[PDB]
Amino acid sequence: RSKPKELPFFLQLSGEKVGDEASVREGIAHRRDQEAQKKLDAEEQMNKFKVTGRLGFESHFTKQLREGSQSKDYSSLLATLINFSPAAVDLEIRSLNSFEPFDEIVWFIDALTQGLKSNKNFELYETFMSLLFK
Amino acid sequence: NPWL
Amino acid sequence: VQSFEVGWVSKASANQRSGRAGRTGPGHCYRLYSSAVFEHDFEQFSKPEILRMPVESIVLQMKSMAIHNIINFPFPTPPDRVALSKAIQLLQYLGALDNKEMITEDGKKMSLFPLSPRFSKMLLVSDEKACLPYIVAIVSALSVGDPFINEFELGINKKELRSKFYKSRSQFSKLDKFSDVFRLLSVVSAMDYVPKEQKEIFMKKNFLRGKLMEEIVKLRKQLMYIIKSNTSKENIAVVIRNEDLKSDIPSVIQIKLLKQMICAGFVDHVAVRADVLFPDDAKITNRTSIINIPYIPVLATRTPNIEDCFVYIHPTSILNNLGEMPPKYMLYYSLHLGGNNKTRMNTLCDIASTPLANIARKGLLLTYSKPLTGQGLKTVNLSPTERYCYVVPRFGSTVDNDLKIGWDLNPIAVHQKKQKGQWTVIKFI
Amino acid sequence: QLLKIFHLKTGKVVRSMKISSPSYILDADSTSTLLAVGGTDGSIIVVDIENGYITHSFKGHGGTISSLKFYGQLNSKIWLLASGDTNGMVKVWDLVKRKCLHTLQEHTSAVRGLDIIEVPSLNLLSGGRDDIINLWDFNMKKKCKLLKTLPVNQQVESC
Amino acid sequence: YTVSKDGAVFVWEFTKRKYSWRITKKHFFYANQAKVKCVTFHPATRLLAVGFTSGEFRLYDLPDFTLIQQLSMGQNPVNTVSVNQTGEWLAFGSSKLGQLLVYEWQSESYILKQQGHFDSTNSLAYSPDGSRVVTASEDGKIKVWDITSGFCLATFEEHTSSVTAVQFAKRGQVMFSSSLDGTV
Amino acid sequence: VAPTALKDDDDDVLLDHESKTVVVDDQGKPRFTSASKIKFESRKIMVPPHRMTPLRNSWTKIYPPLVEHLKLQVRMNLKTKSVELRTNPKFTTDPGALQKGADFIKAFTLGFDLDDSIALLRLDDLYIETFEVKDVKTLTGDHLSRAIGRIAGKDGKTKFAIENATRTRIVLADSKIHILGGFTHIRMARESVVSLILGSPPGKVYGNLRTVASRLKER
Amino acid sequence: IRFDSTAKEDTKVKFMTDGVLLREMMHDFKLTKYSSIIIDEAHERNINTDILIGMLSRCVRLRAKLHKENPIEHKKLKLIIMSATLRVSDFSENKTLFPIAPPVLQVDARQFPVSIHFNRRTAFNYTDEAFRKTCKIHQKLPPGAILVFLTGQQEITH
Amino acid sequence: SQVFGVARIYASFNDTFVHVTDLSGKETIARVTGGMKVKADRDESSPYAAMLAAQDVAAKCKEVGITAVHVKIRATGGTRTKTPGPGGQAALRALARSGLRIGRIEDVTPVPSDSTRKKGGRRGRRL
Repeated sequence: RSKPKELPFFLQLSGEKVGDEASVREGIAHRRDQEAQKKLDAEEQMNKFKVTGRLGFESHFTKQLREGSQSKDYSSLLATLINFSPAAVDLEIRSLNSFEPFDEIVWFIDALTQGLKSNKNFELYETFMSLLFK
Repeated sequence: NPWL
Repeated sequence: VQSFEVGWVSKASANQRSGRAGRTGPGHCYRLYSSAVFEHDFEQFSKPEILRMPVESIVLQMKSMAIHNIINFPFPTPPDRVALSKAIQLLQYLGALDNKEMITEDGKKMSLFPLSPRFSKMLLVSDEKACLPYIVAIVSALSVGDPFINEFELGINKKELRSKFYKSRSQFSKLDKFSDVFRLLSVVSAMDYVPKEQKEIFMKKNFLRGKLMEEIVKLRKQLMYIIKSNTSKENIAVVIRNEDLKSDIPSVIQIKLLKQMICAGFVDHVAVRADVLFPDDAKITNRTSIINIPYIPVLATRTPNIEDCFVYIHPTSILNNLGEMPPKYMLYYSLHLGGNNKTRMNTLCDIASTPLANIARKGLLLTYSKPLTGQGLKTVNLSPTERYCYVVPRFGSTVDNDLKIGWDLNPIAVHQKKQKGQWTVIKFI
Repeated sequence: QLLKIFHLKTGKVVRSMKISSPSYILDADSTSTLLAVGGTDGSIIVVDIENGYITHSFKGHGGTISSLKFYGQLNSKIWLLASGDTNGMVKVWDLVKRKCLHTLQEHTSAVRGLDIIEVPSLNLLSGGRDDIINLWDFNMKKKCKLLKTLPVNQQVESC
Repeated sequence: YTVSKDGAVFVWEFTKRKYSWRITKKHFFYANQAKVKCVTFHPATRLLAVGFTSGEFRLYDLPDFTLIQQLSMGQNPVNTVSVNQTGEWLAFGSSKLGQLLVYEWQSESYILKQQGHFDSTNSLAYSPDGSRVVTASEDGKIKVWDITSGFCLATFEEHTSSVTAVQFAKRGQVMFSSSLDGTV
Repeated sequence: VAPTALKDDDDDVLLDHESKTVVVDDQGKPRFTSASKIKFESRKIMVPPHRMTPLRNSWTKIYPPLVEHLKLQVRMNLKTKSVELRTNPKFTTDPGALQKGADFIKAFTLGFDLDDSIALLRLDDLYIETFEVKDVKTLTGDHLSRAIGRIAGKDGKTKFAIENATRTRIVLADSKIHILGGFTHIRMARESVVSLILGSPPGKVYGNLRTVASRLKER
Repeated sequence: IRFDSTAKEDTKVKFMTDGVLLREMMHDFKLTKYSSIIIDEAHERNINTDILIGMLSRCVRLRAKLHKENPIEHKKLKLIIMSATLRVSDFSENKTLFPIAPPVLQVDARQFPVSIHFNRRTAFNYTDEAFRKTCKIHQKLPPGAILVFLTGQQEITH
Repeated sequence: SQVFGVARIYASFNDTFVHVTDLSGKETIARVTGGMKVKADRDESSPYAAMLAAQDVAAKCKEVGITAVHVKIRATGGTRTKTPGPGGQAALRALARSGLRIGRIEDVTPVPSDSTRKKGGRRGRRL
């Protein structure tokens, strides 16, 4: 809802508009082009922006998620989830990898399971699980 | 030659 | 590399061959080689062919055999289990083998090629932008060896011969300035244009072995016959053309295309500067010669002491005697363990960061991270399964696994489409 | 003006190609691997059926091609292609050397029948719509002599 | 960097012709008729936010003059503009319709988006619980406001003329309004 | 420094003679090497003397579309006063450039405006229909003149209702009538034109033009 | 002689290479169509035969297990190996090929003694002295078929 | 190497004839009309019918040996119009598309110096 409000020198024209009604009687009678243009607009997008800064392989969240499973203590993980903005949380949960053995998905469930046991931040801990299923 |  | 050569037969095989001379009736067995030679230069029972083929070639044939596991295989004679596992990861790194050990579409082709899997990768990618005449020329040189004679071996270092040697070593690399295989390519190609009558003089001027090039010249025609066989459906119809053997000078674009050819077959034997991966960890400066500058392979294991991982460049390599700071990523045919103080590296050519990721997209070594959120770093999502975005790739070992030691490649745009819950790399944009 | 090769077991068109001019003369060798295409422009295209490409594209005839004959044996190199146009001209083209060996013009009407056999020396039998048949002997060397001309009293559609 | 009302941005650098300020680079905003109304700059992130008289704004990355984004704020002039300390939030203001917007250009999301009544409010009504209050103006538009947040939840444009009175039912799910258009 | 002062490049280039001999495959089959990997036509049109000056001043807009888009080679012969076109085998790609160019120059030759003629290059399915008033009715003297006036109308309005209604253009070259348009559309124009020649008043026909015009619009 | 080529259904004995077994066996792991497999020339111990002897050792287990379930429903497979040399013991000792050694059978052929001869010097251009030596064989020795060994095919025709 | 035919085009109000013959005109090579290629009488004269007929002869022309043709278009002539109708041009257009080389184009419509009275009468016709 927050999204903002929005020839050839040889045309290829035939049929009734051109007066060739005979072809119509005898039975002789572009989404892909739009679907083709959409890559071009996308292919331009990567060309309009060419940032070349060096960035870390692993983000702060997934680092603590890996560390939390290793130490079986997601308290550092749970703390930074609460601090994250709503936009950050949704990109965070969506980005969570979906390939077998599904370790990080398991790790996220364990983190929330520990969070509920603390009986703190319940409405927050409930809602990340909702986004996890979503 | 060109390589030389 | 594995090659087919004329070689002395075993005693028993020779004895059997004597037998059928007498099998019909008492017969006289004649041997061109003498009896005293017969005892010495013949082995008593011909050594098993399973030992003769490369262990990596055993796996690739076995992967052409779609065998579930090399250890589940029943076998008369053992290669060790670990090497059979090293071959699997070796082939996987080349892109021949999938993460599921299934033989890729290109994986099948390298099996068809009689050549080694590492060299067979050269053969597949050799035919790119009319660079086929070179990759055979490099491959022929690599297998035969180095025709060059070192300064230390000659004993010139008399001072006037040192200058001509320097000029001779200079004119090799006018083709490529940071690469040691391409300078050699210029030489093996240069002698082709050279007349036969005057060849011995150039071959004296450049200190080149008389007999080693003729094999290379004879070897390239055979290897071009093999590639023109395999690449085209008409694998017998194609005939070797001397004009095909004839090659024209490359463009700077072709050189870069050639550089990634060099890395395709040797993707494991690639090393970054140890200082680049760990800046300020080991003191390095321009005063320290390139012998002193260390390097560390991505595939190499991390060691408790950094210097153990460190490997160093050869003096005979041009990149040592240029006097300039070498490129970040360097790539070698083989690691020469000689020298306790420093381990000698013979490096082919210098591979850039993103083009190194190009050999990585074919291979399984690349590990791609998640999309990033930042200024102008948003991701295009055309359909629910495909997306375009920038991803930082980590070559070989990841950050999480610290057993190995790898280097991180800079982020570059990529198309990602979801398969099985993970987004494969469709193409780098 | 499109050549289509169809594999019977697979039930699929394996290869698709385009010819310069319409072809109504189409011949296959006994070994079932080569296919000769005779177009109205006088061009002859030889196609490998198994691999789907043009082996030879030979352009010597002036009139439209009317007769094409393949001569070949398994495990040999005496393979030859005999082509006849509507001008009564016959040419025995060589596949191995990729050149024309012999040229014949004795026929006046269109040549519709061609045939080559080994003489234990190769014998060519050319027949056209002029109600005659010509018997020729030849070899790989520059030898081509007319043995007999037989009046058959009928328009030779095939011989 | 100096910006003019015409829509020209001049880049000034000290250089040798001994050393003096000179215009090394010139950028021009090719707005068809819109005139620059307000400009701000964030040195840390190099963001240029320009509000125009036509009621649109453009975001740029200097000195490359790369148009990060262009959106239209309306037909009324963008009177004022400000940048966050971090540089990720952009606050915009137009005086004619009482307009205050906050934009997160990083995620292309709206932090704050609220309008006040163009005319005086003629009536108000609380929800039965008091959580929300509804306001009516001489324009003829009703607006729903949340007491805790203090922000406009919804606006209604169905009444043609001034809405005279607004009231809730006891239950509170339903609201009723009367207007000088002749309808309830 | 200013007085107010404080106090690898990754390359973007990424990869993605006949032998006179033969080889035998295991099956015994032949096996050879691969072989080595728009005609010139001319059209002539005669331009009448009354169209020479219209050609000359308008020619600056005639050869560009013919030479650039249709890739035709253009000359007009001052000795024969003819425009003659040809296909360039090395450049011409559409086989139909030539006659389409020939059909174009005929339309201007007949008397049509240059922009109306560009429709012929512009499309493929525009045709020219021609006929006569004596073909309709043997009108002579002032009767013939009045008929031509009836088609024209005062200030030429009558034929312009024809042109807008049926989406065609009509050239009144004395008793020569030419109608340019689509096949169905030109027949619609012709039926009205023959009606005026036979004596129908223009006002009644303008009503019939009204009826047909909507039928074109809905369809 | 070929993978793709197929024998007539009527043939009941089949000749082919060790490589062809691999692909035919690749098409069918059971090999119920083959009641027995005959291994020739084990003494070379060629790798493309060594790969074959492995899988055939895997398949014979299945046919043994299939036979154990029901002899009639599933056909048992026999494994027969020829070796010119008597050293099949290395095959026998391997556990992967099988748990327990099967009987090994030996046939001795009536073979006449071979008198052994050697030249005094080995010759580099071995093709040429062999030709002169072959000519000397005909000159002095009585009629008898001559068997020769050259490594290179082009040398043989030369 | 270039054998020349003669493509005679007769474009009438209600039908179009595509006629190809030798240079003499004595021997007919191939004949097709709009009636051949259409299912309704009203479309015999349609340009679509002309193109199909022209393509049919041209494929036949390449059979016989003919590679070029000289075009002599004509209308009904006589007491009727002297100019070929759109079917005639469309037939000319298709022949170019078939690939047959066009040698020379001429209009050979019968033009009477003197004509018998037309069938229309005094009032006229073609209402």
